[PDB]
Amino acid sequence: SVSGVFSKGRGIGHEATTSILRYIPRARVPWQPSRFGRENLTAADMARLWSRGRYRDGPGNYNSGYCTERTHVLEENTVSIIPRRELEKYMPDITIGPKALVTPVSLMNARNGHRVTHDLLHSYDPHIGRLGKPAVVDHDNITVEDPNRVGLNAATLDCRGRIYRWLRRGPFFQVDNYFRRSVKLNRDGTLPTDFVHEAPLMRKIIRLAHRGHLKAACEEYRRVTTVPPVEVYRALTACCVPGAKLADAVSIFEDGDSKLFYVSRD
Amino acid sequence: MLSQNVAKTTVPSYYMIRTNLPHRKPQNQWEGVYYYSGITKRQRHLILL
Amino acid sequence: VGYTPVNPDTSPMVAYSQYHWHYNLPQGMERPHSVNRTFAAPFQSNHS
Amino acid sequence: EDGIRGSEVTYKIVLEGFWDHHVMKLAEDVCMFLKDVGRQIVEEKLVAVRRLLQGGAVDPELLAAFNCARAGPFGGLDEYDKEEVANFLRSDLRRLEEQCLSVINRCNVPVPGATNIYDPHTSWPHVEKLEPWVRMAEFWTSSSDTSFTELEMSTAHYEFRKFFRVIICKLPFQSTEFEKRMYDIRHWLHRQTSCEFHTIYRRNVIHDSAVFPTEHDPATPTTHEHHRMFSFALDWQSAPVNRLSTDTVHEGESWDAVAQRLGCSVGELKDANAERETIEAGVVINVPVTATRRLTSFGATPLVLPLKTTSAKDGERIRTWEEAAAILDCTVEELQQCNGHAALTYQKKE
Amino acid sequence: GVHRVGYTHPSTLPVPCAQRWDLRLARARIFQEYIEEKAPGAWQLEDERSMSPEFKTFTGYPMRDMRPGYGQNLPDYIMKKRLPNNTHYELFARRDIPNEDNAMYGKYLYDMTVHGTSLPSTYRMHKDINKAQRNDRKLSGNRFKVLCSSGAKNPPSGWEPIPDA
Amino acid sequence: SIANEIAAFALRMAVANALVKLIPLTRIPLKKSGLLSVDRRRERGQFPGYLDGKKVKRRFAKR
Amino acid sequence: DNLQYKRYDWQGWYQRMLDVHNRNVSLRCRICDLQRLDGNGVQFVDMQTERRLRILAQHRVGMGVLKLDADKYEDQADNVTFGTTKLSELLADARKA
Amino acid sequence: SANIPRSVWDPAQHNPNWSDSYGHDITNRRAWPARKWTVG
Amino acid sequence: ANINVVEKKKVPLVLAQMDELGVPRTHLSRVLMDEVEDSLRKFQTYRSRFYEWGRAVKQFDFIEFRRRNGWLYDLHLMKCTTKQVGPLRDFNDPDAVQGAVATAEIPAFFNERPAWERPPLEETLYVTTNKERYDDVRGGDIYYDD
Amino acid sequence: QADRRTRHHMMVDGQINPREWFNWHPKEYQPWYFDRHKFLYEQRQYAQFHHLLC
Amino acid sequence: YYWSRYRMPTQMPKFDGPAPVAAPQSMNSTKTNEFIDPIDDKFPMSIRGPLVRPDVPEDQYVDSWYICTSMTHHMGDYRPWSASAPPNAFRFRPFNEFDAKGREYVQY
Amino acid sequence: LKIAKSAFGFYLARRGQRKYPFLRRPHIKNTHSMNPSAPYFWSFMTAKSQMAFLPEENYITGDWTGKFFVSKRQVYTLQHATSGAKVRVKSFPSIFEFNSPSRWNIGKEMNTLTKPRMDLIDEQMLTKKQRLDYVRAGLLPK
Amino acid sequence: MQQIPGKVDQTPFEEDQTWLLHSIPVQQLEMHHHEKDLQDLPFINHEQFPRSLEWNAP
Amino acid sequence: MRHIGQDVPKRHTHFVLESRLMYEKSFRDCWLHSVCRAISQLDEPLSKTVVGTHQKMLQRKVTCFQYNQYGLFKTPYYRLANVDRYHAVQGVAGTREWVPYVNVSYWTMNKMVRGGNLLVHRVHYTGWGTDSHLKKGGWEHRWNKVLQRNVLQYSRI
Amino acid sequence: SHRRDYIRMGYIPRYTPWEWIAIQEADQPLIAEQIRQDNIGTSYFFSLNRYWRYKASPHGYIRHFENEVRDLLQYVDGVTPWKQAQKIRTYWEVRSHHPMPQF
RNA sequence: CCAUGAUAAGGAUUAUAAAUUGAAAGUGUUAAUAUCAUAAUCAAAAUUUAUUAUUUAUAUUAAAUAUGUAUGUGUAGAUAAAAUAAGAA
Ligand SMILES: [Mg+2]
Ligand SMILES: [Mg+2]
Repeated sequence: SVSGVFSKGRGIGHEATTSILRYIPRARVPWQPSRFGRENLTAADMARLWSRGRYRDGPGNYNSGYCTERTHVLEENTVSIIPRRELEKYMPDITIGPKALVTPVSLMNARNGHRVTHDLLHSYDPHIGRLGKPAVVDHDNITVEDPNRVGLNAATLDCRGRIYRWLRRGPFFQVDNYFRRSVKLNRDGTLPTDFVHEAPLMRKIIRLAHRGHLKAACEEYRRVTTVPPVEVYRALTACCVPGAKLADAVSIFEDGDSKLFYVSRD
Repeated sequence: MLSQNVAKTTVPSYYMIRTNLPHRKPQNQWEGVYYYSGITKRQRHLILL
Repeated sequence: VGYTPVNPDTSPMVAYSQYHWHYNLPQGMERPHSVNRTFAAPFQSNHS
Repeated sequence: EDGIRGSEVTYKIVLEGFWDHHVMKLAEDVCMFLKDVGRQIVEEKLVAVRRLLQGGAVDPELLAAFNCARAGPFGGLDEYDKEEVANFLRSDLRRLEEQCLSVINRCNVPVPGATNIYDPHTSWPHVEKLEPWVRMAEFWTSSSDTSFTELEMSTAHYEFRKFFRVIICKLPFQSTEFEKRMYDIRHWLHRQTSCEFHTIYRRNVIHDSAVFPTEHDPATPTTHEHHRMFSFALDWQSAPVNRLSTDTVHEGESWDAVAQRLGCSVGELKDANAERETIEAGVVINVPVTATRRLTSFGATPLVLPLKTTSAKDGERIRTWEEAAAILDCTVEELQQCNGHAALTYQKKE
Repeated sequence: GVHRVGYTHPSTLPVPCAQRWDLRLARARIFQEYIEEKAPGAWQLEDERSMSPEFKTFTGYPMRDMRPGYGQNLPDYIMKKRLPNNTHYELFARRDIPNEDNAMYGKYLYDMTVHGTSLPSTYRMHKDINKAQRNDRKLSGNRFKVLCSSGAKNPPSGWEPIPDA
Repeated sequence: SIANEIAAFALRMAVANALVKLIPLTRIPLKKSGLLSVDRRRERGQFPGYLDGKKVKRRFAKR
Repeated sequence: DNLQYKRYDWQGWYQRMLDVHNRNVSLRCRICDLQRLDGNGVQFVDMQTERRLRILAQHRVGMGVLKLDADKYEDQADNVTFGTTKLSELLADARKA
Repeated sequence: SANIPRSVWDPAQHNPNWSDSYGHDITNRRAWPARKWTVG
Repeated sequence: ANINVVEKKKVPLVLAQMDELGVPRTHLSRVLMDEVEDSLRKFQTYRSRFYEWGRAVKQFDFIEFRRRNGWLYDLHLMKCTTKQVGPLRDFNDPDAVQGAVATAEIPAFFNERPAWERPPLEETLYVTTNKERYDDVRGGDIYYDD
Repeated sequence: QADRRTRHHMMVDGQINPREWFNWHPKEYQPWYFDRHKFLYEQRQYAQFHHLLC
Repeated sequence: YYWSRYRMPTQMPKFDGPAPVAAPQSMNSTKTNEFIDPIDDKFPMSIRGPLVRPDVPEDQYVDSWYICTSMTHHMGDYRPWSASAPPNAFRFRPFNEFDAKGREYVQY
Repeated sequence: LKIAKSAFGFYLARRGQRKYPFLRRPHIKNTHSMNPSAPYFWSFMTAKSQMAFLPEENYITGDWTGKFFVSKRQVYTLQHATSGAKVRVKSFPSIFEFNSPSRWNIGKEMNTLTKPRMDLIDEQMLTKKQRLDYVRAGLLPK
Repeated sequence: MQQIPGKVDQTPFEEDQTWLLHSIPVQQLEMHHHEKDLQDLPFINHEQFPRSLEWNAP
Repeated sequence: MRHIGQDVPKRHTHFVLESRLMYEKSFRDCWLHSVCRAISQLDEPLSKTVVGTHQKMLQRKVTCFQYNQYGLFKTPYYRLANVDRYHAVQGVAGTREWVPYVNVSYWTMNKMVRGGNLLVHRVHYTGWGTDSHLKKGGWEHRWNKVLQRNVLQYSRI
Repeated sequence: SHRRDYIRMGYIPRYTPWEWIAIQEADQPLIAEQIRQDNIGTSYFFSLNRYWRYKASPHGYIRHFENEVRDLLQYVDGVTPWKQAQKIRTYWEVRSHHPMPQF
């Protein structure tokens, strides 16, 4: 007498809060009190639901190549899959691996706000790709499988309000959220300014500004992903002094003010 | 409790489906955009002090 | 009539009805609105 | 130019309705409004101008700005006395009064029986018509799975229309306040009517012979080849090119040896560098921006590091990377970028 | 006929002057311009239709270029090409969607602020109200279907459904 | 090419109206001879329903 | 937009759309005002400077007026910058006469 | 300047050539007798 | 509403002029800088904020702030107008049946029963609530004044 | 499984079933706060008197 | 409610009584137009004129949406041709010298 | 549609014999994809340039468990013959297989080596009426 | 027409035969315009905004 | 899902949402894709600096890269299905069963105009219209005029 | 305000009254970027190269994208082993093995 | 998958002047009857369906991939369209 879609489900948040919390009545949606969302799905069920819902390229469909079934039936005729190792013999294998799915931050405005070339859209906001936890995008680890479930899936359960949410986004959404989720003032009162991976760049900018190449230094300034230290701006404006260029000095300082946390107020 | 909280909907029924009566007010063109301009009691206090 | 409600801004049959302004009337502004001037709301961002 | 034909700042407001008479009547309203706001502003500028004309001082700064030329039209540095400069100022202000009066007078023509706002002589601002936007939608009014013929015979033509009146105001000066009232007219705009703002104003631009110098063509020419597809992204920099304003003095040099090197007068070199009374070997100096011989960043001749007798690390040959990365003041990774041979053979440069 | 294009450097002339090709190159530096080297000189064709006051279709500009083989796949076509970003395709992308007000705001938000509550779609509401009215005469034409079966199949420790006839 | 009888008709009408503006009494003979008269005739508007786009309805077959 | 797209979520991207649709900045100047005494006493733009100017910028000249349309960037600020750059650059070359 | 122009409310700036609202529209819809003369 | 507040809108223009003239804005009485800062916070905004200032969330939150301080009166979504004004009767005809061509919401102080017709101060001496009939009404008005 | 308490019912036991969301005057959904901890006469059951408070 | 707007402000006229004079009423085979006025179309054109609507400059007319007919954009009011042109304009005209084409080419 | 040959038979109307704008018909079915040309052999239904690279589908793009059929636009390569591996294409009824390798295939698409409309007609998929009609056309014997 | 100096080139043909007997192809597939491709066909005329067709950028 | 508690009368309305993502995807991938093609197919020397063997190298490298993108949206626009945001009827764009400015099907268009919902104007069914350009040259000429005011009145810099 | 016939007896203002303009105007804020004041000069070197979040972004046609192109080249060449791209074949290269490649 | 509504096609006697040769009687998708099931295009695909104007002999495949078949005395039966800037009595 009981027909369900899934056999079992799980809770969003754990014992410490729940065991006490249950004593306070929560107001459920009046028309549809019982909520079963995609955050309530189990491991298997979620895996399956994230496979389906992407037309061809998506892992769920059988000929996408990510199919783990060893046999598939086309109209009463059973077909046995060809293993990839054998598929390689007549069809050369070119795989760059993960890194070819990610463009640098530079291109992001050209790409309309994305670093990610994957099948699903990837939002840099917390709430669209949110499962139980807030979504975070690994720029190293991106796979076709998408373990973290951060991508925007077209057909999955509960996708609708998310898709709407995406189409409702502000003009700078992608860019702004990428910028604020990373790059924030330290709990100490210390600037984010010092980061290992970007340091040689800042060294190059300063060293270039000191020999008086302003344009070169700026062309490298463009490539900077993180807030540059005060020394950078000191070097750039000090380079700006001899040739009398005022406008460029002012725009430098104006770039450091209120945009970048006032690194340039010094 | 608050008397200006007053039902914006008519009782749920088939009149909603079988009639061309719209479900919301149409946007008012000359209504400004609500934006935040103002201070707290706390802030006024701070300034005066 | 349907399960999809007429959006009253686009639909002339709403707009131009007897309960709103027809296009042959003189199209001016009905009443002024000072909202932000009367009562003003202080700024609290949801983000810190 | 005089009268109607000329102005300092021109605003065009493009009003768009769904119904013609809508936008027409709208144009009349907005027009009357800008007639009154217009009269107000232009009147005020007029009383200001009249005061200015009655008398006043001259800037030290304006005076200075008249006297800056190496040589004026009579072939010597010219002395404009404050009298003359005030005379120029006065001429232009007289012109401004002419134009103010023009506008104000036009504002006062359009009385109720006599109002005609299309002709630009009769009223300020005036109004041009703009051709209406008309899109014809053509489509099947039948739902039939059965026959093409029947779908075709059922075809309706309907249209979307959009109607445009354009409002022209030419003004003798630029007031921020006029712009404010004008951008504000979008808030009391009529029902279902929107608008555009076209502003055309006059603005001083500045051409430097410093940053965009006028030079002879290169003694090597540029072929068609420098122009292929993606030659824009590869073979060219974005102008202006970077010229050094800073230069190091070589050993046996004197003021005019350096000046003859940089392509400028001795005086100039002394003034850009005014801080220094003498220039020793190995000192950094300010190139006067009018110098002819100024150098471009990174001349086309590659700096080369020979192995040779090096540091005291050997006194024989240079070995490890970061040694040279210290010699040339760069990160080791750049040096590895440039030399593809010396990277692939080994790191000890065997 | 078929000839070799030729260029006389200004140093060679018995008066120096600026050659027109030189200027062409100056221009091509300034506004960056792809010089198409394989451009046949025999193919200059004004487009008769739109460029001659004689035809009713006259725009005064070269509307199309007349090359029969021109196609979207060619690299040059891609270099002068307009990108779909911020064109009408986008405006369609965002404002054409099944329930229009879901472009204006989150539905839950609007409802929760205006009414105290979230409201069903009208269709859902039809389903429901009919459920009520017809459960109140007949019964057991029905079926119990849900998202998750584990709630009905093991019910909690209390929960003794009222027997019915 | 505007050479064809319809365009010629138009041309005639044009010249005639001019002539009347220039020599007022000349308007009486012209009018009687039906020069000044304007005929209103048009090609039928284009339309998808017809085969050729103008006058010809599509083929009909008994069921 | 004062009408529909005025006040809700879509207001942002519509507004932005319109601003990026309008990013064109037109930059004009007559060639009569380019002929003036420069600060060194030379005439800034003379006959041959204008000939070289006119051949340099082809259709970018009409009715004795130079008009540069800068569309390159999404915003009007950067297009005034880009436009002024191309203008001073074009004058730089045309002055070679 | 002032938000509402002085030319609106100040009687020293009053415009004597202006007419009242009703007068013009009353004299506008007048259709005068078209038999002014005998014979035509 | 109080009109003259528009003059404060003049300020962010004047300020800009101060920059062009080289008058430092930081020499101003602390008093006036507070006053003017408040003026700015009234009318000035940037491109940045302006792209985002119509988010539905922000609008509805403003509505909510108004709800907690109990001023819902002027808001659009949050008011429901009830009372209709009836037509005027002509002695030229009772026979004529008038009907509505157009409808607009306007404040009641345009047409409301003249001070000498109505009972004395109604705010103080009479407690009046406009409310809905609970019963089904076959004809007449579904809102009555209690 | 399902019963008169879970099922959709217009009327349970000859009277209007309160368990149905759509059986209420929608005004009831409009938000309110808890009174009880505040003074006796602020409480909403005395509402008609509120204009008279002190 | 949101529907509180759409109540009837006044009482609608009842339908008390018979068909109006010369209404379409339909016997055995009768082709019937509710739309066409019975009396005034049957009137001969030579008397009434080809006119459907008052003869006035068409800027006062707008083609209605959803109705096939035209309306006055100032409802019910009319200005005669004499108020479009200047006082005493021959064949009411901007100016008396020439027609449209004449004005234009003279100007040229 | 009359008979539902797929999912879409429920959704779609035929609308008589109806004309579409040039080279746009909703459902691409290339009946002409194999259409013998001796002189045009390299230019017909193939790469508009000989200097182009093979399509995406001639290469393994990512880590694959494996596939059932390779797409029909994958060009036949010498390795397709030599390696002696399963080469499958999705055709109807089920799948076509390149079983009997030849060098005459090389450098064409299997879009070109697979006959879309077969002359072999099963009578088991036909209604009795349909079989009658095919007999009218002088296709099926009777 | 300007051309790259030192390149071997042809001049527009005066003799009809030279046109007709050359290897110049005819348009065969669908035709493409780099700008006009975005507003798709003549029959589908895509417009983002309803600006007057006459409208003049200032 | 599985037809339980469904909100919309027509399920396939959802497809419209999906369609939108398609277009969104293109915005993200378009520029990328096109560059990757242009650099790929280009025979002439790429530039003065990049020539010969370096050029072939880079070309193949780029096409290798473009290929490695999984999910990149390469599908030409005219191959996407147009669907009604209302009743989810579909049409082939460039035919009389789809209406371009409202972006709806013939069916919906009819339904929406006849009962007044969309505001349009009737015109004589057999003509060119009220409009001048279409009256002149037909579909093609108005098309051209569109090209002209979007592009050609600007002298680019 | 004093006019008691306003919408009721049929008087609808043809010109929107001064008071109302003053109010509508008083309600919305004025954008600061609309003031248009430049006394310095154009920033030739730095301005277009400024920090990536707030950057000047190219738009429309690909030419304008010059900077980005450079990056997309560099990046790609860095991530793409020639070992892999070796395998990508040209149509003629393949066809060389068909018994009759050339006619 | 049973589960009401609603717009097509279809020439047969209100005529010439300052003037329209396309109609309501309903053609898949739309709002109250529920009680078998996920069937939806994002490419490159399988002819049986009454309801469709194709290029007919000087020159003939280059860009999204684009049709290999039917020369047979303008030839059976039976069918199609039009009195509208055209020319019919
Ligand atoms: Mg689906
Ligand atoms: Mg029916």
